[PDB]
Amino acid sequence: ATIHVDGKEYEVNGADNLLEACLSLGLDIPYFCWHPALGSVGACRQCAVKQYQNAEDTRGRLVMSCMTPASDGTFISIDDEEAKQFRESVVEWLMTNHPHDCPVCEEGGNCHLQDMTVMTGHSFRRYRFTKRTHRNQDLGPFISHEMNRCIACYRCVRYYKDYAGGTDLGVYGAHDNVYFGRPEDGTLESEFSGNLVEICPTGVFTDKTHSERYNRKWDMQFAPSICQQCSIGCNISPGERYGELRRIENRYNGTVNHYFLCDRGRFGYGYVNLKDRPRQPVQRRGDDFITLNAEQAMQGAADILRQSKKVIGIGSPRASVESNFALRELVGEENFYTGIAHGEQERLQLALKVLREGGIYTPALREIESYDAVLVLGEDVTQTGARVALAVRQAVKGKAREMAAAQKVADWQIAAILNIGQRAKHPLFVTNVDDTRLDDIAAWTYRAPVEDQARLGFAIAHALDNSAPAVDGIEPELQSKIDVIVQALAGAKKPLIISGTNAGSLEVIQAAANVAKALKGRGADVGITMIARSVNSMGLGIMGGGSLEEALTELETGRADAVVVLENDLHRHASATRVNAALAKAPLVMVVDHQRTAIMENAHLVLSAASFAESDGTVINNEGRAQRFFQVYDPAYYDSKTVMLESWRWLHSLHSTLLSREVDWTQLDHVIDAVVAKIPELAGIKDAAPDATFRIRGQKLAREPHRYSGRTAMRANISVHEPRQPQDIDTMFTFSMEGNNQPTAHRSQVPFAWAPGWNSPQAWNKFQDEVGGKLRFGDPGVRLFETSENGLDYFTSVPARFQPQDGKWRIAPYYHLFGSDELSQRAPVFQSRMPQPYIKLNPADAAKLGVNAGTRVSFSYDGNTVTLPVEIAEGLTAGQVGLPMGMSGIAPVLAGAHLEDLKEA
Amino acid sequence: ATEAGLLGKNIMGTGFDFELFVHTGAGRYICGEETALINSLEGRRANPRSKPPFPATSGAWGKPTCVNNVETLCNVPAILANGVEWYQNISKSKDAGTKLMGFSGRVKNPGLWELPFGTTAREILEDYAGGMRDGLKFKAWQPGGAGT
Amino acid sequence: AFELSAAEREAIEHEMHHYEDPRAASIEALKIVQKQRGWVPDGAIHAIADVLGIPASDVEGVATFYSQIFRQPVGRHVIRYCDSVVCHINGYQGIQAALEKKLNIKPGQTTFDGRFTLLPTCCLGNCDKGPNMMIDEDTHAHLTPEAIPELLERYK
Ligand SMILES: Cc1cc2nc3c(=O)[nH]c(=O)nc-3n(C[C@H](O)[C@H](O)[C@H](O)COP(=O)(O)O)c2cc1C
Ligand code: SF4
Ligand code: SF4
Ligand code: SF4
Ligand code: FES
Ligand code: FES
Ligand SMILES: [Ca+2]
Repeated sequence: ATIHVDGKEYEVNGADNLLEACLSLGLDIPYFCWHPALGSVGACRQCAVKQYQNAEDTRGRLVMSCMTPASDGTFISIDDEEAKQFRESVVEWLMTNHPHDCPVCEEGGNCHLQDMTVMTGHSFRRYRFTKRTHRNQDLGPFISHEMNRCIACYRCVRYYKDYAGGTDLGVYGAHDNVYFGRPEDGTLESEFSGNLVEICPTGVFTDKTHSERYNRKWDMQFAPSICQQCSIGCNISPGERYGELRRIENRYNGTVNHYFLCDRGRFGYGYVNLKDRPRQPVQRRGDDFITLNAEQAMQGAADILRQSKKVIGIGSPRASVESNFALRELVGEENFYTGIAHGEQERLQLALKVLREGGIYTPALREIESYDAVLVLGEDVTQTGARVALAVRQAVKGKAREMAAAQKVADWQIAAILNIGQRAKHPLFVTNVDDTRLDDIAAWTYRAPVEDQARLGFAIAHALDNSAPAVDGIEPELQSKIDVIVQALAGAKKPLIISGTNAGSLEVIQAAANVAKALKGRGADVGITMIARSVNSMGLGIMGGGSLEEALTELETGRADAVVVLENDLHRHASATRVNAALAKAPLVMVVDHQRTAIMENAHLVLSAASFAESDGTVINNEGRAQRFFQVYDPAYYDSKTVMLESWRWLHSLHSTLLSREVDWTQLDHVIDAVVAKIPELAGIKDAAPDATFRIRGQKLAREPHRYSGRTAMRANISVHEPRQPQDIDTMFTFSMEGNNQPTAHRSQVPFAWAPGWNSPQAWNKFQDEVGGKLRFGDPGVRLFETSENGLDYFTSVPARFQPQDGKWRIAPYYHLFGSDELSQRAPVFQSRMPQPYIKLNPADAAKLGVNAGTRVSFSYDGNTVTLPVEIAEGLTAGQVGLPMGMSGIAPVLAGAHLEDLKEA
Repeated sequence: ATEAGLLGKNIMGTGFDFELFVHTGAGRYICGEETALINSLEGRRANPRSKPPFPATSGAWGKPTCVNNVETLCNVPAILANGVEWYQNISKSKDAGTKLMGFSGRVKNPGLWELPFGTTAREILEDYAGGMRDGLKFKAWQPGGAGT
Repeated sequence: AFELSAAEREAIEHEMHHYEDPRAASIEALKIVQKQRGWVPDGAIHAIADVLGIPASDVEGVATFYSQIFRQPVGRHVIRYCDSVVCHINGYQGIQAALEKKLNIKPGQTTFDGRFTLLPTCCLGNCDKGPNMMIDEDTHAHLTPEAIPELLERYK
C-alpha cells in the first residue's frame, strides 16, 4: 500500500491499521488503548490523525489511526494543527482527574501516560475543579492496585479476559466512575496476571515484589537473560540495584515470548536475594567451616581430587551448558552423571529423540498460536509450561479469527472478530489426571491415569492411521469421544500435539509421537511440542550421561571416593535417605552451588557459585533453541569479600589446577569453543550470541541507562574512593552506561528498551522492525537442530488400563506454577502464594478409608512416614492419590510411584 | 396474536416461523444506541460498537440484525396495507409519510399529534399546542429533544 | 451466605430459554433477584454467575453499569423523580424540595424507618404531563409541591 504522511510517501502493509504502520515507520503517534498483541478498539481516542480524501484537500477529517486501515493511496497528517490540538485535549481530559502522585508512584520514569503527556506538549493546567477518587483493592502478593491513576484505557480487561482468559478481573461502574479490578478483594487467579504491570500504561497495576525494594528504571542495571524457572525459556530483562536483583521485566523476543511472561518467571526471582546464599568458598574441617578465597579453595580441592582414585560428577538441569560441560571435562566423560533419575532421564531422552529425530517440525512459542487444533496429552501445561498454555488459548481463538477474516473484517478490529466468532473456537482436547486450567476453552477434557491417557493417544493414532498399534478394551462412550477427537484432528489444517516429561510416563510421550506420526502420514501440517522440566533439561539430555542412581551406586560401592555435585540438591531426583547415606560414605563431597541446599551439611567443600543474575551461560529451551544469558551485575562490586564465580569458571579452574597445578579461570568464549568442538550436537550454541569482541561501531553494549545515577555515592558508605568499574571479559556488555543501546544498532541482544520520549515498555516498538513483529535484526537464539528428513517407527508398547490394586496407591502428579519449580519456592514472596501441602483423594477412596476433607492421613514412602491433610478431588480416578509435585518433602520423582499404608493418623 | 395464529409457527399457513419477545431494560440511556442495544441484549455492558461492520452484517450474536424504531415499524403496516402510491402522496415533501410531532414545556396544550412532513413549527406551537402559557413569552425551542 | 430460591432459579432458566446465549439473561436474572429481594446482594452476583455459566466479574459489571439494578440496600419504596430538561422547565425543583422536606433525606439516601429511598432518574417519557415521578411501579404526573404529602401517604 502507498500512504502519504505529512506530504511524505511511504510503503506499508495494507492489512495493518494506520497506527501500527506509522509506528513501524518511526513516526510518533500518541496512543493508550491500542496494543500490538491485543488489537484496536478505539477507546482512549488519543491516536487522532487528519485524513484527506485525495492529494488536493485542505479540510480533512480527524480519523482514528488505530481504527483506520492503511489502504493504498491514503493521505494523512500527524503534525496537523487540529490533530495536535485534539491529542493535547485528550491528554488534558485524562489529566483532569489524575492524582498528584508521580513521586510516590512506582510507574514514575516508566509511565506511558507520562511519556504521552510530555510528547503531546501538555504542561499547563487550566482545570480548577475536583478530581475523582477511588478506593483500592488487595489483589494478592504480586500486583499492587491503585485505581486513582487509571485513564480508563481498557487494556487490563482486554488482556486479562480476552487474551489471557482470566475470569476475575473486569470493568464496573459507569460514566466516569469506571472501576477496573476484581469484584471483591482477593488474589488475581490467572497465571499471567503479572503482565498487567506492563499492559497498564499507568501505575494502577504495579509490581509489588519490585515495590518492596523500589528503584526507578534509570537506576537499574539490566541484562538480557533467560528465565530459569521452567523449560520454555522466555527472554527476560533482570534489573539490579545496590547488589540485589530488583525486578524481572519482559524482554521482547518475537519468536518466543513476545510481550508476556508468566507469574513464576516474573515473581519467582526472589531466591537470588536470599541472605543464606554462599558468598565465599567454605571448607569443612571437623566441625569448623573455614572460609577460603578462590585460589586456596582451588589448590586444596585439586590436591584432594589428585589423591582420589575416582572422581565422579553429578550435573543438573539447573546449570547451563558450559557448567555441565566443565564438570564433564573435570571428571571425565564416563564419570559424568546427569542429576536426574533413571525414569526422568529416559522420558527426557525419548522426548528429545521425538523432537530431533521424529521428522515433525517442533514450533516456537509464537508459532503455536497459528495451529488449528490442539491435543495436549498428559502434560499440565498451565502449571508447567504456562506460556505454552497462553499460546494455546490464542490458537483456540484462531477459529474466530478465520471466521472474521472470511467476512473481510480486518485482523486488528478485535471487537468485530470477537463478535463474529461468538463462542466458536478451534478444538482443544486436554488429558490429565484431573482438571486443568485450560478446561474453560477445551473442546474435551479426559480425567484418567497416565496409562489410560496413553491408551487414548494410541487409540487416536490407530483411528487416524490403521498401521498404528490398536488398543483393545475401549468403552463405547470413550470410543465415541475418540472418534470425535479424530474427526476434529483430521479436518485440521495445522494440528498440534503437546506432551512432555511431567506426566511421569514414557507411554504418554510414545502415544503423542504416534499421533503426530499418524497425522504426518495423512499429509497434515502437524507440529509437536514437548515440555521439559527445568531450564536446561534439553541441554543435559543432549549432552547426556549416566543417571543419578548409577552415581549413587558408584558412591555406595566405594568405586568413587570423590563426588562433585553441580547446582543440584539431589533430593528431587532420589530418596533423601539414600542420597544422605551415599554422600556420607563418600570421603569427599564438593558442592558447587548458589543456593543453600540440604546436602551441604555433609559436604567437605562448598563452592559459592553464581546464579543466573551473576553468571553468563547458555541454556536450551524445550523447543531445542540455544539461548545465551548474560551477567547482570558484579557481586564483588559492593561486598569486596564476596568470591562468587561462574560454575564453568570454577570447574575449569579446578581442572587446570588438577592437571598443571596452576590456576587459569577461563574466558567464556573458550568454554563455548570447547563445547562446540567436543560435542557436535551442541555445536549450534556458538551462534546464540556473538563473542566478547563484538562491538557496535567500536563500542560495547550498555547494561544500564545513560542517566544512571549515584555513581560517586552508592558505594561511599564503604569507602569514599570510587572503585574500578567492573570489567566484563566474558561478554560484549559493559557494566556501565558507556555503551550502545540504540534501537537501530545492528544487534539481537537488547538488555532493555528505551527511546527518547518512550520511557515505558512501548519503546520496544522502536526496537522492532515492524510493531508487533520480530526484532529489527532478528531474534536472539538459534535452534540446535533442524527437523529430520525421516521419522521414527510406531511405538507398539501399548500399556494396559489402570487397575486399582488393594493396599497400594498410584501417585498422580499435581503441579503448581507456584511451588513445583525448585528455585521458585525459595523466593519468600511465593510462600504467600503457594498452596497448602495437601493430598488429593477420590471421594470413593476417601469414603472407603473413612476420611473426610481436611483430616490428616499418614503414608510411608521409602520408609518415611509423612502426614498431609486430605482434599477431595472429584475428577481423580479411584485407586489414585494425588500429590503436589516439587513441594517440601515431595520430590517430583514420585510421579507414578506406588504408595503404601496410606492411613489416617 | 400467538393464540390467534399471527405469531409462532406457520403464520397464515405460509410456513414462516417468527417468535417475538419483550426484553425490559435496566435503566441506561446509552442502551438506545443500536450497537449498545445489541450489547445490552447479549447481557453485556451497553458500550457501543465500532461500525463498520454494521449490525445488518454481524449484529446480535454475530448474526444479521436489523434495529429499527417503534414508529418506523408502526409506519410499515400502513405502507403494506394501502400501498406505496398512497404513502408517497401523503405530503408533497422530500420526507414521505407522517411523523409524530409535538410541543412540550409551558404551553397551553402540551401533547403529541401525527402530522405530515413539511408542517412548520409555528403551526405545531400555535394551532396544536395552543401557543405559550399566559404570562410567558417564547424565547427558544429545541426541535428534536435534548440532543438537538 | 446467599442461596437462590427455587422460584428465582426457575425464572432465570426460563429467561435463559429465550436466548441463544445464556449470558443474555444476566440483566433479567439481576432484575428477578431485585424484584424478589428489593436489591441485589453480594452473593447474588456469584449465584447468578454460577447459574448462568459466565464469570462473576461480568455479572458485577452488568449490575454496576445499569442504574436500575441496585447493588446497595434500598427502602421498601423507591421514589424516582425526573430531573431532565422538560421537568426542569416545568419545575421539578419544587417537587424535589418538597420530597426532601417531607422525607428529611437527600437524594440517594434512605429514610430512618426504611420506608422510602429518594432517587433522581432520567426522563420518563412523560414530558407533556411533567413534572413526573415514579414510585415503585406507578408513574405519577402533573406533580405539585402540595400534592406530595398526600401522594406519599398511600405507600405504606
Ligand atoms: C446515544 C444514542 C441514543 C439513542 N437512543 C435511541 C433510542 O432510545 N430509541 C431509538 O429508537 N433510537 C435511539 N438512537 C438511534 C439509534 O442509533 C438508531 O438510529 C435507531 O434506534 C434505529 O434506527 P431507525 O431510525 O432507522 O429506526 C440513539 C442513538 C444514539 C447515538
Ligand atoms: S501513573 Fe504515571 S502519571 Fe500517574 S502518578 Fe504514576 S507516574 Fe505519574
Ligand atoms: S487500570 Fe490501567 S490498563 Fe486498565 S483501563 Fe486503567 S489505565 Fe488502562
Ligand atoms: S513460562 Fe517458564 S520460562 Fe516462561 S516466564 Fe514462565 S517459568 Fe519462565
Ligand atoms: S489508540 Fe486509537 S483510540 Fe486509542
Ligand atoms: S423530561 Fe421529565 S418525563 Fe421527560
Ligand atoms: Ca562474567
